[PDB]
Amino acid sequence: TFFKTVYRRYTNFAIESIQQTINGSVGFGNKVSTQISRNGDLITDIVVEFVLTKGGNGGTTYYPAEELLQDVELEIGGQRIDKHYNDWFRTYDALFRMNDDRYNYRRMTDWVNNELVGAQKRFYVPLIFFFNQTPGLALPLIALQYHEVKLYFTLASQVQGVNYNGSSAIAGAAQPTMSVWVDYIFLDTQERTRFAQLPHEYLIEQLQFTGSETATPSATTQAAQNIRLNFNHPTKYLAWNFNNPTNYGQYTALANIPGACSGAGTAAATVTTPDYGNTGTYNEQLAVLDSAKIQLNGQDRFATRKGSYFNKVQPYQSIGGVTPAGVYLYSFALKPAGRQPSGTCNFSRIDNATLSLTYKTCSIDATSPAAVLGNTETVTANTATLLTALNIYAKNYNVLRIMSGMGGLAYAN
Amino acid sequence: TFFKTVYRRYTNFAIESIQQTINGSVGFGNKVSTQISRNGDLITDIVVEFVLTKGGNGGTTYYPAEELLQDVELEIGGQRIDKHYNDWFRTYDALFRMNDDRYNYRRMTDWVNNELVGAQKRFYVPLIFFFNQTPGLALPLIALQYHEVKLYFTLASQVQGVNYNGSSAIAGAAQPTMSVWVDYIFLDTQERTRFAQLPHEYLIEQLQFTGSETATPSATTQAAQNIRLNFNHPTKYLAWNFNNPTNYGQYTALANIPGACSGAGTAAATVTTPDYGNTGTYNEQLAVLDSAKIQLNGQDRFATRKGSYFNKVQPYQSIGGVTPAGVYLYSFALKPAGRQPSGTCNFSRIDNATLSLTYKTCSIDATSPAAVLGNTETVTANTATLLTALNIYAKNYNVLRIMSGMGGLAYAN
Amino acid sequence: TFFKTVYRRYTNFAIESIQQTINGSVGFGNKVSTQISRNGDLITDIVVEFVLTKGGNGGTTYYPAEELLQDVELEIGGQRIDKHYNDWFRTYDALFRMNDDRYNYRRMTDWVNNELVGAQKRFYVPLIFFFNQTPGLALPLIALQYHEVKLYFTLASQVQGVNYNGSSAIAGAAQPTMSVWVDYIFLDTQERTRFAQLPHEYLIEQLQFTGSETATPSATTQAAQNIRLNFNHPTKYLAWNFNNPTNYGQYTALANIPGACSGAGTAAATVTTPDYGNTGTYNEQLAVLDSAKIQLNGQDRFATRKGSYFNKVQPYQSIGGVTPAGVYLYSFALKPAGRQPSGTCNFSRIDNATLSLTYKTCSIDATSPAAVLGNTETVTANTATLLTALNIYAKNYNVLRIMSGMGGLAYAN
Repeated sequence: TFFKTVYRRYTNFAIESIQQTINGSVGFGNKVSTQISRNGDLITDIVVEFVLTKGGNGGTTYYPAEELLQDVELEIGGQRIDKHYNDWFRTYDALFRMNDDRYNYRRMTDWVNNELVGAQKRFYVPLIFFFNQTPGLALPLIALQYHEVKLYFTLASQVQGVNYNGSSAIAGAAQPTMSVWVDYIFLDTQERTRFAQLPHEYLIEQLQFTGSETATPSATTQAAQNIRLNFNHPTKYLAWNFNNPTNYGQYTALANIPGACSGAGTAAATVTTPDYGNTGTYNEQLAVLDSAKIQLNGQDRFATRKGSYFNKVQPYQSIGGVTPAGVYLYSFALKPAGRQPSGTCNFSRIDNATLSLTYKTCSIDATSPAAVLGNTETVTANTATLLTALNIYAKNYNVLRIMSGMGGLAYAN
Repeated sequence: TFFKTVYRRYTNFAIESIQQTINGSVGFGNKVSTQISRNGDLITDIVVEFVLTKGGNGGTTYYPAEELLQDVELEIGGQRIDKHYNDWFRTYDALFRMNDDRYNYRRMTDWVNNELVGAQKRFYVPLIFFFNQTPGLALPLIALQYHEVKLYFTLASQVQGVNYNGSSAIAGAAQPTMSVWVDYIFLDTQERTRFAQLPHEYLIEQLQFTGSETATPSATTQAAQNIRLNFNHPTKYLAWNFNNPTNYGQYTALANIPGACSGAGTAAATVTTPDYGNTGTYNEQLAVLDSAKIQLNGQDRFATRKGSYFNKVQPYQSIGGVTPAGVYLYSFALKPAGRQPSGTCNFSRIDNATLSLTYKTCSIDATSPAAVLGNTETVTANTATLLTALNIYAKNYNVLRIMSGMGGLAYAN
Repeated sequence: TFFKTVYRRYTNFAIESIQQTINGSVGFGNKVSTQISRNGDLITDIVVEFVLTKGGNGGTTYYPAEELLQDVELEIGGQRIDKHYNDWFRTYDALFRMNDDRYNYRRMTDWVNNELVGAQKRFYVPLIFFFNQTPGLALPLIALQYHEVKLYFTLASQVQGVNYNGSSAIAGAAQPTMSVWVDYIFLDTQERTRFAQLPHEYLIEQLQFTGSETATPSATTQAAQNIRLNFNHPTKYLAWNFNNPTNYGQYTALANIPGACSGAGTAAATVTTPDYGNTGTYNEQLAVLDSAKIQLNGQDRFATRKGSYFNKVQPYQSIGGVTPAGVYLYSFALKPAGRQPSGTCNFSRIDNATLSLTYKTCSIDATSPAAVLGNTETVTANTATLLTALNIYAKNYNVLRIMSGMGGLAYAN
């Protein structure tokens, strides 16, 4: 029946977001850390609060608060459970976040109101480890009595529009201010007792990353390249991008098209500098990578598909939102964004895995709007040569076993 | 298995939207009502149809059809079950509605096509009581044989862009036309019989509201204020806003910034009048409230967080969409928008509850774009002094017991 | 409990998108087909890849790749299971797709980056038959050993902005390139065995369509018209539109308003030609149809509601997104977009079904912005006379029984 719902009764509880103590000196390029205080029984969400001051004007910022959090390592009992990166967040956002939620995330990560020089704002960078994504995986502190739960952060040294303008330091730039808040759940005795005495097993996810250098060519392009993928465990999907390390989230070539370069379509237009505030694009014409395929033990896991296939279709068929050009996906799961496992590939059972790539023939004059807006599928702007860093990510499952006051991962890979 | 779904068979039924009889004289500032006719077995959605005629041009309207429905009281058997308000709808929309659905809601509530003077449109204001939100809570008329189900509406007297322009009545303004439609479900004998003989219990939600006056100060601002919260029952969350009663949904200070005031960035720019069509904003810089915390029996339910935390993070962590600046949320539930209860705080078990507030130091020259777009976290436009009304809402659960032809609420608070 | 989720273990499997062989000569106006190759055990998604070259500039294209796929027939064992159309996709998109997903779909179907003449892109048109929408209905090839699974496509002859400009062929226009890819699931022995030996039953959906000619009148308009609806089976909903066959997705009247006609609000403005790139609108003022009701065996299935009710409210109450003006919906289901049946009307049990229509009185001067942006609910632009084709669609359920190596539909209607 659709007209008489029977809601179920749950275990009584309470939530409180409690401030953490940050060990170390907060400031650009500094390594700082935190040992989660043992206030509640379980912990869920974790937010990093940053206070920054703008150094330029409209469109001079691009996810500053996000880039600021260069790395985040989650360690339990001295053991590293997972580690995220600056570029992972950007990629995660481009892939799995969407619509108003995604816009809210940008409001939390940078200036989106045309703010000017001197504007000071509060930023919120929500962590995304296994227990930060589902209360069903809430980390049980009351069960990790002899194990310390720690987070290790590394703050970027240069952040465009805050600290620097291109490669020129900005005078007067204020050192950032940081704060760490953790949400705790307080359980009622019944379940609290159960949590500290019984053994537990959690099916959690981890992030795997490998940075590589891209090829380049034009003219007789159709440059090629094979990357040996050294990943392990049952993997849900693969995500990768090609970015110019110089500019934070630049995953596509800079060009003389609106929102594609500093002062595009204008007399001041360049192609060396991006229109920071609008670094991302949906225009497939500005992304390298003509085709791609994955290979298992020397065999095609599937036939070659253009790079647009992994940017549009793979994301359409699963996680149905919209991904900016330059980010690619290949899912082994039916629902890669769902916590419930739905199809995986066990990499720790594959001797050889490879990502075979074929790039487009640059040759397009990035300074010409008519050349960029009016061209062929297999070519892109000569500016593509700057997309030198190839970042490949794999999201896998693992098992976290917690008993007798301590936890540990079932599989060490 | 993911490749062989077993759909379940349900109880046969039919839906029909049937027109209601409106008792009383329809017109601005009039109280009118309706006794639901006993056509079907259960009732779900309820829509109020309004026909209005524009009195100005582009951007002169702001959710007219919504504001028109000043109050709505749902009464059963002479007993008031719940009562919503003009400002609740605005707040509900800012918080729980999102994306295309939210845009569709605006299409149903006002002119969004740059329409001019004289444009006449059909508006649809969907009610949002417990049975209007889930067919699982469909109100069982066949079980309320001796109880009358009535709705009591109160129409606003002045609606900007329709009836008035600021405080100046608009000549020729047509009285509104109103219609009430209710969706009925017709059940097959099996279940119909079951519905009229067995006792029933419904876990429903109610709205609680308390209007208060705000503080103000600048210069040596950092004005403070504590509000005693008199709420009852297991509560899912708290939502509140500070608005200038003069302008319908103004939850933020007016300023000389695009979309922030009448003719902003222009020679005609003001700061006394809003850019009606664009009353809402995402810019945290224009909202009062620097920090806030809630207190139970003289103790901090949680540490103080800036007002941006309740506007961005609380909504990000639950109900993941995007909320305009000026609306705040503090959830006791994991999923405040879900009908299924997921965490509550029982206010009828708390002797003292308080909302402790600390405002920002206005001091900013609302007439200066460079002052508004380039400032500090703890200050806002001097225009903030107009946000004098503090509206606090609490959404709670209660039990509706229906038997022997009549219904009633389990807890009278 | 909300803090200890028990994920369920599933049947091991793998996915691979494999290219299909296209029988027949690919080219505008050609009929081509495909016999699905028997590579895997089950098949899910199916994508048609098209490579087209632009013939004009910004706003000269409107879902080209979508229109290109004029018809698609799914046949099993010589039997036609379902058949979709060009206009069904447009209507499906307007109704059930939404937000970022819907924008991604447009990226897959046409140029959205202001591309110019000569721009060549890769398009992806995802099929939407029963097994293309849910892996739970994956078509079991291993169980259809003696039945051929075939797809029959018909390519449009003229596609605005690619092949033609209005009715003028474009010289040099390249013939399209087409590719068909099917996703297969490879099952492990356990379940594979089970799939090829046990009888199966699938509750699937089909599309029903009937094209009719519209009435027209103005002045003493309020023209009327009744259409005998010849549909069959348990039907989830009805969807219909009035379009000018000349222009692909024109569901509304052309007018001298931004995005409503070629060069609107300009000296070059027309009203004979649409602003192709922006053919759709949300402005109810440009849609015909003043009111409507459905009738069963000579009786009102429900009271008459304005056309805006079926365009805004019906879609708001179910499938909550936003539908462009000109597309209408009347659902018999609680959740028409959900695969799980939730309310249906059995048309093969109704001797007479009728759609009663009443059009608006055109009379509005489509060339006048002040006339279009400032008018009454019961009138529209005189241009409405061009919306001559009435397309009515009904989505129903049926049963696909598969055993002994062959499949067939339970009900032949």
